[PDB]
Formats: sequence, C-alpha cells, structure tokens
Amino acid sequence: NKILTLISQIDVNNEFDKLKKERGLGNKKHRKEVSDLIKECQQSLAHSLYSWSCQTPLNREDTLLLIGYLEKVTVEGSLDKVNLTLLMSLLYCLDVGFLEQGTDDREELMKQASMFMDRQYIAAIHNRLQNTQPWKSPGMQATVRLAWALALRGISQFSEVLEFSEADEPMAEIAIGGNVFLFLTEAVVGSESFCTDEFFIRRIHKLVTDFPTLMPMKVKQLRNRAEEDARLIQMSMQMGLRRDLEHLLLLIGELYRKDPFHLELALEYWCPQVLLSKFVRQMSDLLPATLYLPYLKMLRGLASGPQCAHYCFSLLKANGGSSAENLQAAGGSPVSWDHFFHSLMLYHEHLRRDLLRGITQRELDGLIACLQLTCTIIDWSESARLALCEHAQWMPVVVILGLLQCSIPPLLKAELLKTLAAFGKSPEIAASLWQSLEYTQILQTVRAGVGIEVELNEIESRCEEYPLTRAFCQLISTLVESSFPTNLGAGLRAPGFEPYLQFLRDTVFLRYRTRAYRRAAEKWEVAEAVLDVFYKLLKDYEPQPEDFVDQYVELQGEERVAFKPPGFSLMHHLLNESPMLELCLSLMEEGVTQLDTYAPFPGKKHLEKAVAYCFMLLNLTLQKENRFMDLLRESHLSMIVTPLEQLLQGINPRSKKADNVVNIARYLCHGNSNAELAFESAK
Amino acid sequence: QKTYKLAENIDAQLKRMAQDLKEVIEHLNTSANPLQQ
Amino acid sequence: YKRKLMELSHRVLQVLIKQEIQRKSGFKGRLNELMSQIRMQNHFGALREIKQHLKQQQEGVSHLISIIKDNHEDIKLIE
Repeated sequence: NKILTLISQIDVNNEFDKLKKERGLGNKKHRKEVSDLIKECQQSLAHSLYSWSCQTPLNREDTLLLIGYLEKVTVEGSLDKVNLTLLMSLLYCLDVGFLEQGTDDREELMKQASMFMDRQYIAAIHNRLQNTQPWKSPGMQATVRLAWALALRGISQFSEVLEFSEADEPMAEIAIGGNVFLFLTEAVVGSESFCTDEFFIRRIHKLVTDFPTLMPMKVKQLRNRAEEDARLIQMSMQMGLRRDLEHLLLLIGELYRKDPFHLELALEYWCPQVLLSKFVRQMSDLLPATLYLPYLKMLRGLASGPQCAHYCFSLLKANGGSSAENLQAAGGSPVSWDHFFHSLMLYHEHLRRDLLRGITQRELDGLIACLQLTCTIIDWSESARLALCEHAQWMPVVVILGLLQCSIPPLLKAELLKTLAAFGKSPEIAASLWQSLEYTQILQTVRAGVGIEVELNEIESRCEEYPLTRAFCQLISTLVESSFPTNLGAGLRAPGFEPYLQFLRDTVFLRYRTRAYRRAAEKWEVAEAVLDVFYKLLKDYEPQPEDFVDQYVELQGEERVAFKPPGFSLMHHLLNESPMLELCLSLMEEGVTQLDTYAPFPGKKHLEKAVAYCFMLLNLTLQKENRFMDLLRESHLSMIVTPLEQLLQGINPRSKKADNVVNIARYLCHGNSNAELAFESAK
Repeated sequence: QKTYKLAENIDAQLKRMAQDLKEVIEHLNTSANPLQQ
Repeated sequence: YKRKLMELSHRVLQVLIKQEIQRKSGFKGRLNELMSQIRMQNHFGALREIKQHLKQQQEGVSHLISIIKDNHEDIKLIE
C-alpha cells in the first residue's frame, strides 16, 4: 500500500511546480537529471512490486489494493510504461498458466500459489471484477475481465473451485462486450514499451494463446456472429461496422509478430493445436476482401521464426497446387497461394496489357497485406524462401518483375520490393536477382528524364516522401555488397558504375537538404541511405596505379575512360572542396548542435547512424590516404589532393573559423549518453 | 560527337619533398646554451 | 583558406585544361630519412671573444646593405 501510495504522490509535474515555486529548477541538464531520477524512483518501485509478484503472489488485500489502483489508471490510446508494467504485474498475478505445465512438482507449486488455498481470494477478486463499476479505463476493465475469466476456466478443471466454473464464460462475454481485443491491440501492443520486456510479450502471448485454447465455443460463436455480420454487411453494401474479427486477427498478427525471447508460441497455431490449425484454415475459407488484408497480417505474425514460417509456407503452397475441391464451387480458400499467385499473375497481365480499370483501393489493401505476409514468411523460414522461389506455376520472381515495370501505386511497389528482398535473403536467389535487375531496366543502366529520376523530382518531391529513393539506395547497396561487376553495362556505354553514382551524389545527397520532409525523420533517413552506399563503396577501394592511368575502352565505338578503383571518384571528391565534403561537415555541425539540445527521439536513431557512417568514411579516407597519395603522386593526375588533415582544420562556413575539430570533440561531452559517436570521434 | 604522367609524378614527389624541406627548416628554427643562439 | 586555395587551383587548372580540350578541338627513402630528421630536430626542441667579431661583421653588412639599397634607388631614378 505504501509503495502504491508513494508512487501515487510522486507527480513529476507536482515536484517541478514545487521546485519552481522555490525557484529550485536548475538548467535543462539538471531538469532532465532530477526528472530521470524521479522516473527511476517510480519505475524501480514498480519493478519491486512486479518482481515480488513474480517471486511470490501478493495477498488478497494487496491484490485488491492493486486492483483499486489499476481501476483508476489512464492511458494518454496506449497505456503508459509504468501503467503497462502495473497491468502486467497484476496480469502475472492472476496468471494460472503454471497449472498446465506438466512439471512433476505440481503439488508444491499448487501449494505455493496463494490462489489455491484462500478461496476468499477467488470470491473477492471475482466480486470486484464483477462489480459493474466502470474502471476509468473500461477497455482495461474488460482486459482484466477476460483475464480473470480465463483463470477461472483454467482452475475449473481442478476439482477444488467449481463454485466459479460458470462465471468465466459470462465474464468473457462482459470482456468481449468491452472491446477487450481492441484494448489489447491499441493500448498495450500499441504501447511502445510492450515489446521492451520479453516477459510482457510472454504474458500477452500466453493470454492470447489461451484465448482460443481454453474457450473454443466462444471462438466458434464469434465466428458465427462475424459470418452473420458479414452477410448483413454484404446486404448493406449491395443496398448502398463491427470489426471484431478483424480486431482479433490483427491482435494475433501483432502479438507474435515479434518473439524477442524466441519462444515460437506461434507453433501452437500450425499443425505439423488442432483447433488452432482448424481456425487458421477455416479463416482462409471464403475470405472476403475485407479480412484479406488483416488475415495476411495475422499470417505474417504467425510466421514468427524458422519453424512457424516453414509451416506457413507449407500452408500457402499446399493451398496453391492443382487439387480438386469444393464440390464444383467457383473458388476454394480465398487465402491460398493459388489465389495469391493467380490473382497476382492476373493483375500483371491486365496491367502489362494496358501498357481504366485501376485496382480498387480495397484490392490494393489486400495486396499490400499479402505481400507483407509473404515477406514475413520468407524472412523467418529459409525453407519458405526456397519453396516459394521455385514453385514453377507461381514464378513469383518473374511475376513481380513484370509487375514492377507496370504503373502500380507506389505503395504496392514498396511491398513488392519488400517481398523481393525477403526472397533474396538466400544468396543463390540474390545472384539471379542481380542479373535480372540488370536485365529488366527497372533502373536505366543503359541510356539509349524518364525513370526514378523524374518520379523523385515530381512525385517524391510533391508528396513530400521519398520511399522510392529509399528502396532504390537499399537495392543499390544490397547489390554492391554482392560485388557489382566492373564492366557494368559495357557494350551500351562506358563500363563503370558512374551513372548511378552521379544520380545518388548530385540528385539525392547534395539535394537532400533542399527537399521537403513531411516526416522530418525522412531527411535523416535518406542521408543515412546515401551514406551507407558511399561508405561501402569507399570501403572496398584499394588504391592502385591502374586507377590513375586512364584506361581507354572502345564503348559504342567511342573511346571512353574506364572507371577507376571504385572509391577513387569519391576520394577525389573528399580530397577537394567538393559540396560533398562541406555537406559532410554541415551534417556534422548540425548533429553536434542537435546533440547539444539533449532532446528526445525525433529522427534520432537514424541521425546517430548517419553521423556514425560519416565518421566511418572519414576514418577510411584517412586510412587509405597515405597509399592513395603515394599512388596518385606516382601516376600524376594533375588533380590536386590535400591530406584530410589540412581540410579538417578548414574554416567552417557556419562557424566562420576552424571549429570542425572542436565540434568533433564536443560529441565527447555527450559520452555518457552516446557511447558510439564518442568511440568514432576518439578514433 | 605516359611520359607526362611519370613527369607530373616527379612533380607531386618534388612538391612533397619541398614541403618536407620546409618542415626541416622550421624545426631548425624551433631549435634556435649559446651555441644554438 | 590555403588548402581550399589548393583545391580551387586544382579546379581552375582543370577548367582551363577543359576549355583547352573542347573548344580548341577540331627519393622516397630520402623523404623518409628527411621526415626522421625533422622529427629529430623537433625532439631536440624538447665565448665572449667571438661576439666582438660577430657584432663587427653584422655592422659591416649593415653598412653594405645601405649602399646596395642606394644603388637600387639610383637605378630607379635612372629608369
């Protein structure tokens, strides 16, 4: 009680107001310090409560006090981290899942659990949960209601508590009446701290798996109700909305979408349980377009891990071959790799032939979800990738390739390339991927402006997003790590990577400051992309006297100079006053200032990784510069290079003086928060 | 619509050597008992 | 500024070579030992009878330079 009360009187705003009253508020440094201190105090107290519950369940009155506290807890729809931990602690408290673990010490564990000896605990927790007093968060009321219902159901199979065996089913009803599924989806899973503690994931997923495992009649009832509601919905649609089923589906897809503990709980839903596989099947039968989106997501979540995704690939592929079915019905499982790959080839043909019955938005949604689901399955099972890439009647690689040159909405392109990457995870796949990308001219590597250039300059600029460019650099990098060929495009023009290079350096990076960001993090992310590729590009560059003697190649009948050791150009750009260099320095100064703000998340993680890649390229230029200067001095391009040292003491445009090094140091002041940039800087 | 290379290579080399000789003169300057005065 | 001047000199010489192309169309161990010597001098960084003659000779040259400058100025006026 004193723990709950002291955490309850600790209001950081109240302390701040008290301190500002006596003028006790120090600098923003000190403000953050005392604030983090108070947050640590509260979090530690809550952690003590939770660890207590994890070691020994709390007594009846302690639990009722915890309930009285939780029944007054508010969200923001997501619940607070401390609020989430309190809810989860009480969750593990009412957790009766240890009664179904076949471990031999069952008697000692049943005698160590306070819920099996003091029936008054059952009576009182039940009477409090069955009070119609709406907890300040009714979704939380329903969440705890479903939890207590599942606990009473799991304890009803032991002969000692039958006086509650009937109040579980109605309780779930009350909880199902309280959008318990929606509360779980938005308030906790939608809370950015849920996936933080693996035990919270295990508790949520345990309750989730127990939902269809302990009360199958309720899942059947929801299925019948959703079917009747789908019928009425169709009646309305043709005549010109409760999303329960979609909600449960999305919940399932998200709760298992991560297995940070790698528990592979999704293995319960596949069958190499029976009710779980049966539901996973029956949901694929006559799947209306409306759930086509959610179901894929659910399937994606179900694929979490090697074995689960393997089972899912098996499920789709088996649903996708030539099999007699349905007593001559028009279509089988609307969720089936047959339906997927078939409608896919259908769209590919309908579009390549129209090179307007544009894809209806709902069809776009279903397609996007399907691509994401297949992406997850391929990502988590290598057997999935091996099976999907080689199914002859789907030819998903070539199908997607045909799709890409066709004018689809950009988002479908994103999802398709995402699946392309998920399949490319196997290196054999990646080899043909490189060749075929070089073949299909998705990017113009052979100019006979059109292509990603115009769409970036007009669409990506206008919509204030550059997803296309991000995918572009992603592909460029995944390919360049796979040893791009030296004669790239030889025969159509000069062999060498220079075209994509100029595209990235002049059009993307050097302009990245002038582009409008609807999501500010996008500027940082795009810089991060360009930087990654330039970095890897230099990182392989070995200075050789071959680079500086301009090799003459007969390309298209004209003698063009062959590209030097890949990084040479980049080095020439860093060894001179190129806008590239000043941009590196400017990003540096800006990151220094932003760090000096000591400010939360916005764009941060990307910002860090960006500046880190920058420092890396700096170190690399310094590293190779000795031999590079030796070789250039040996082969004598009139190109004047200056060792990066003298440049680093350059007079900064913003600073109007040589503070590049001083700024670079200043990150060392941020050590205790950022170890990484400190390491790079000191290097 | 070769000889110069090696020669300008001697050019970069002599530029660097002149820089080094400047550095040597500079350290001798920092050198400036009575004998050094 | 000086290093940037070097980079801009590279730029200008390249631009001049370019306008010459398009429109007008139609030892090392010695260096190493030298670095070692400069570093040695950096490390080093970390008779009353003679002064008469030395002051006398500095004085003699101090007189001579005067005649040199006067010759320069007379050459000027003659020009």
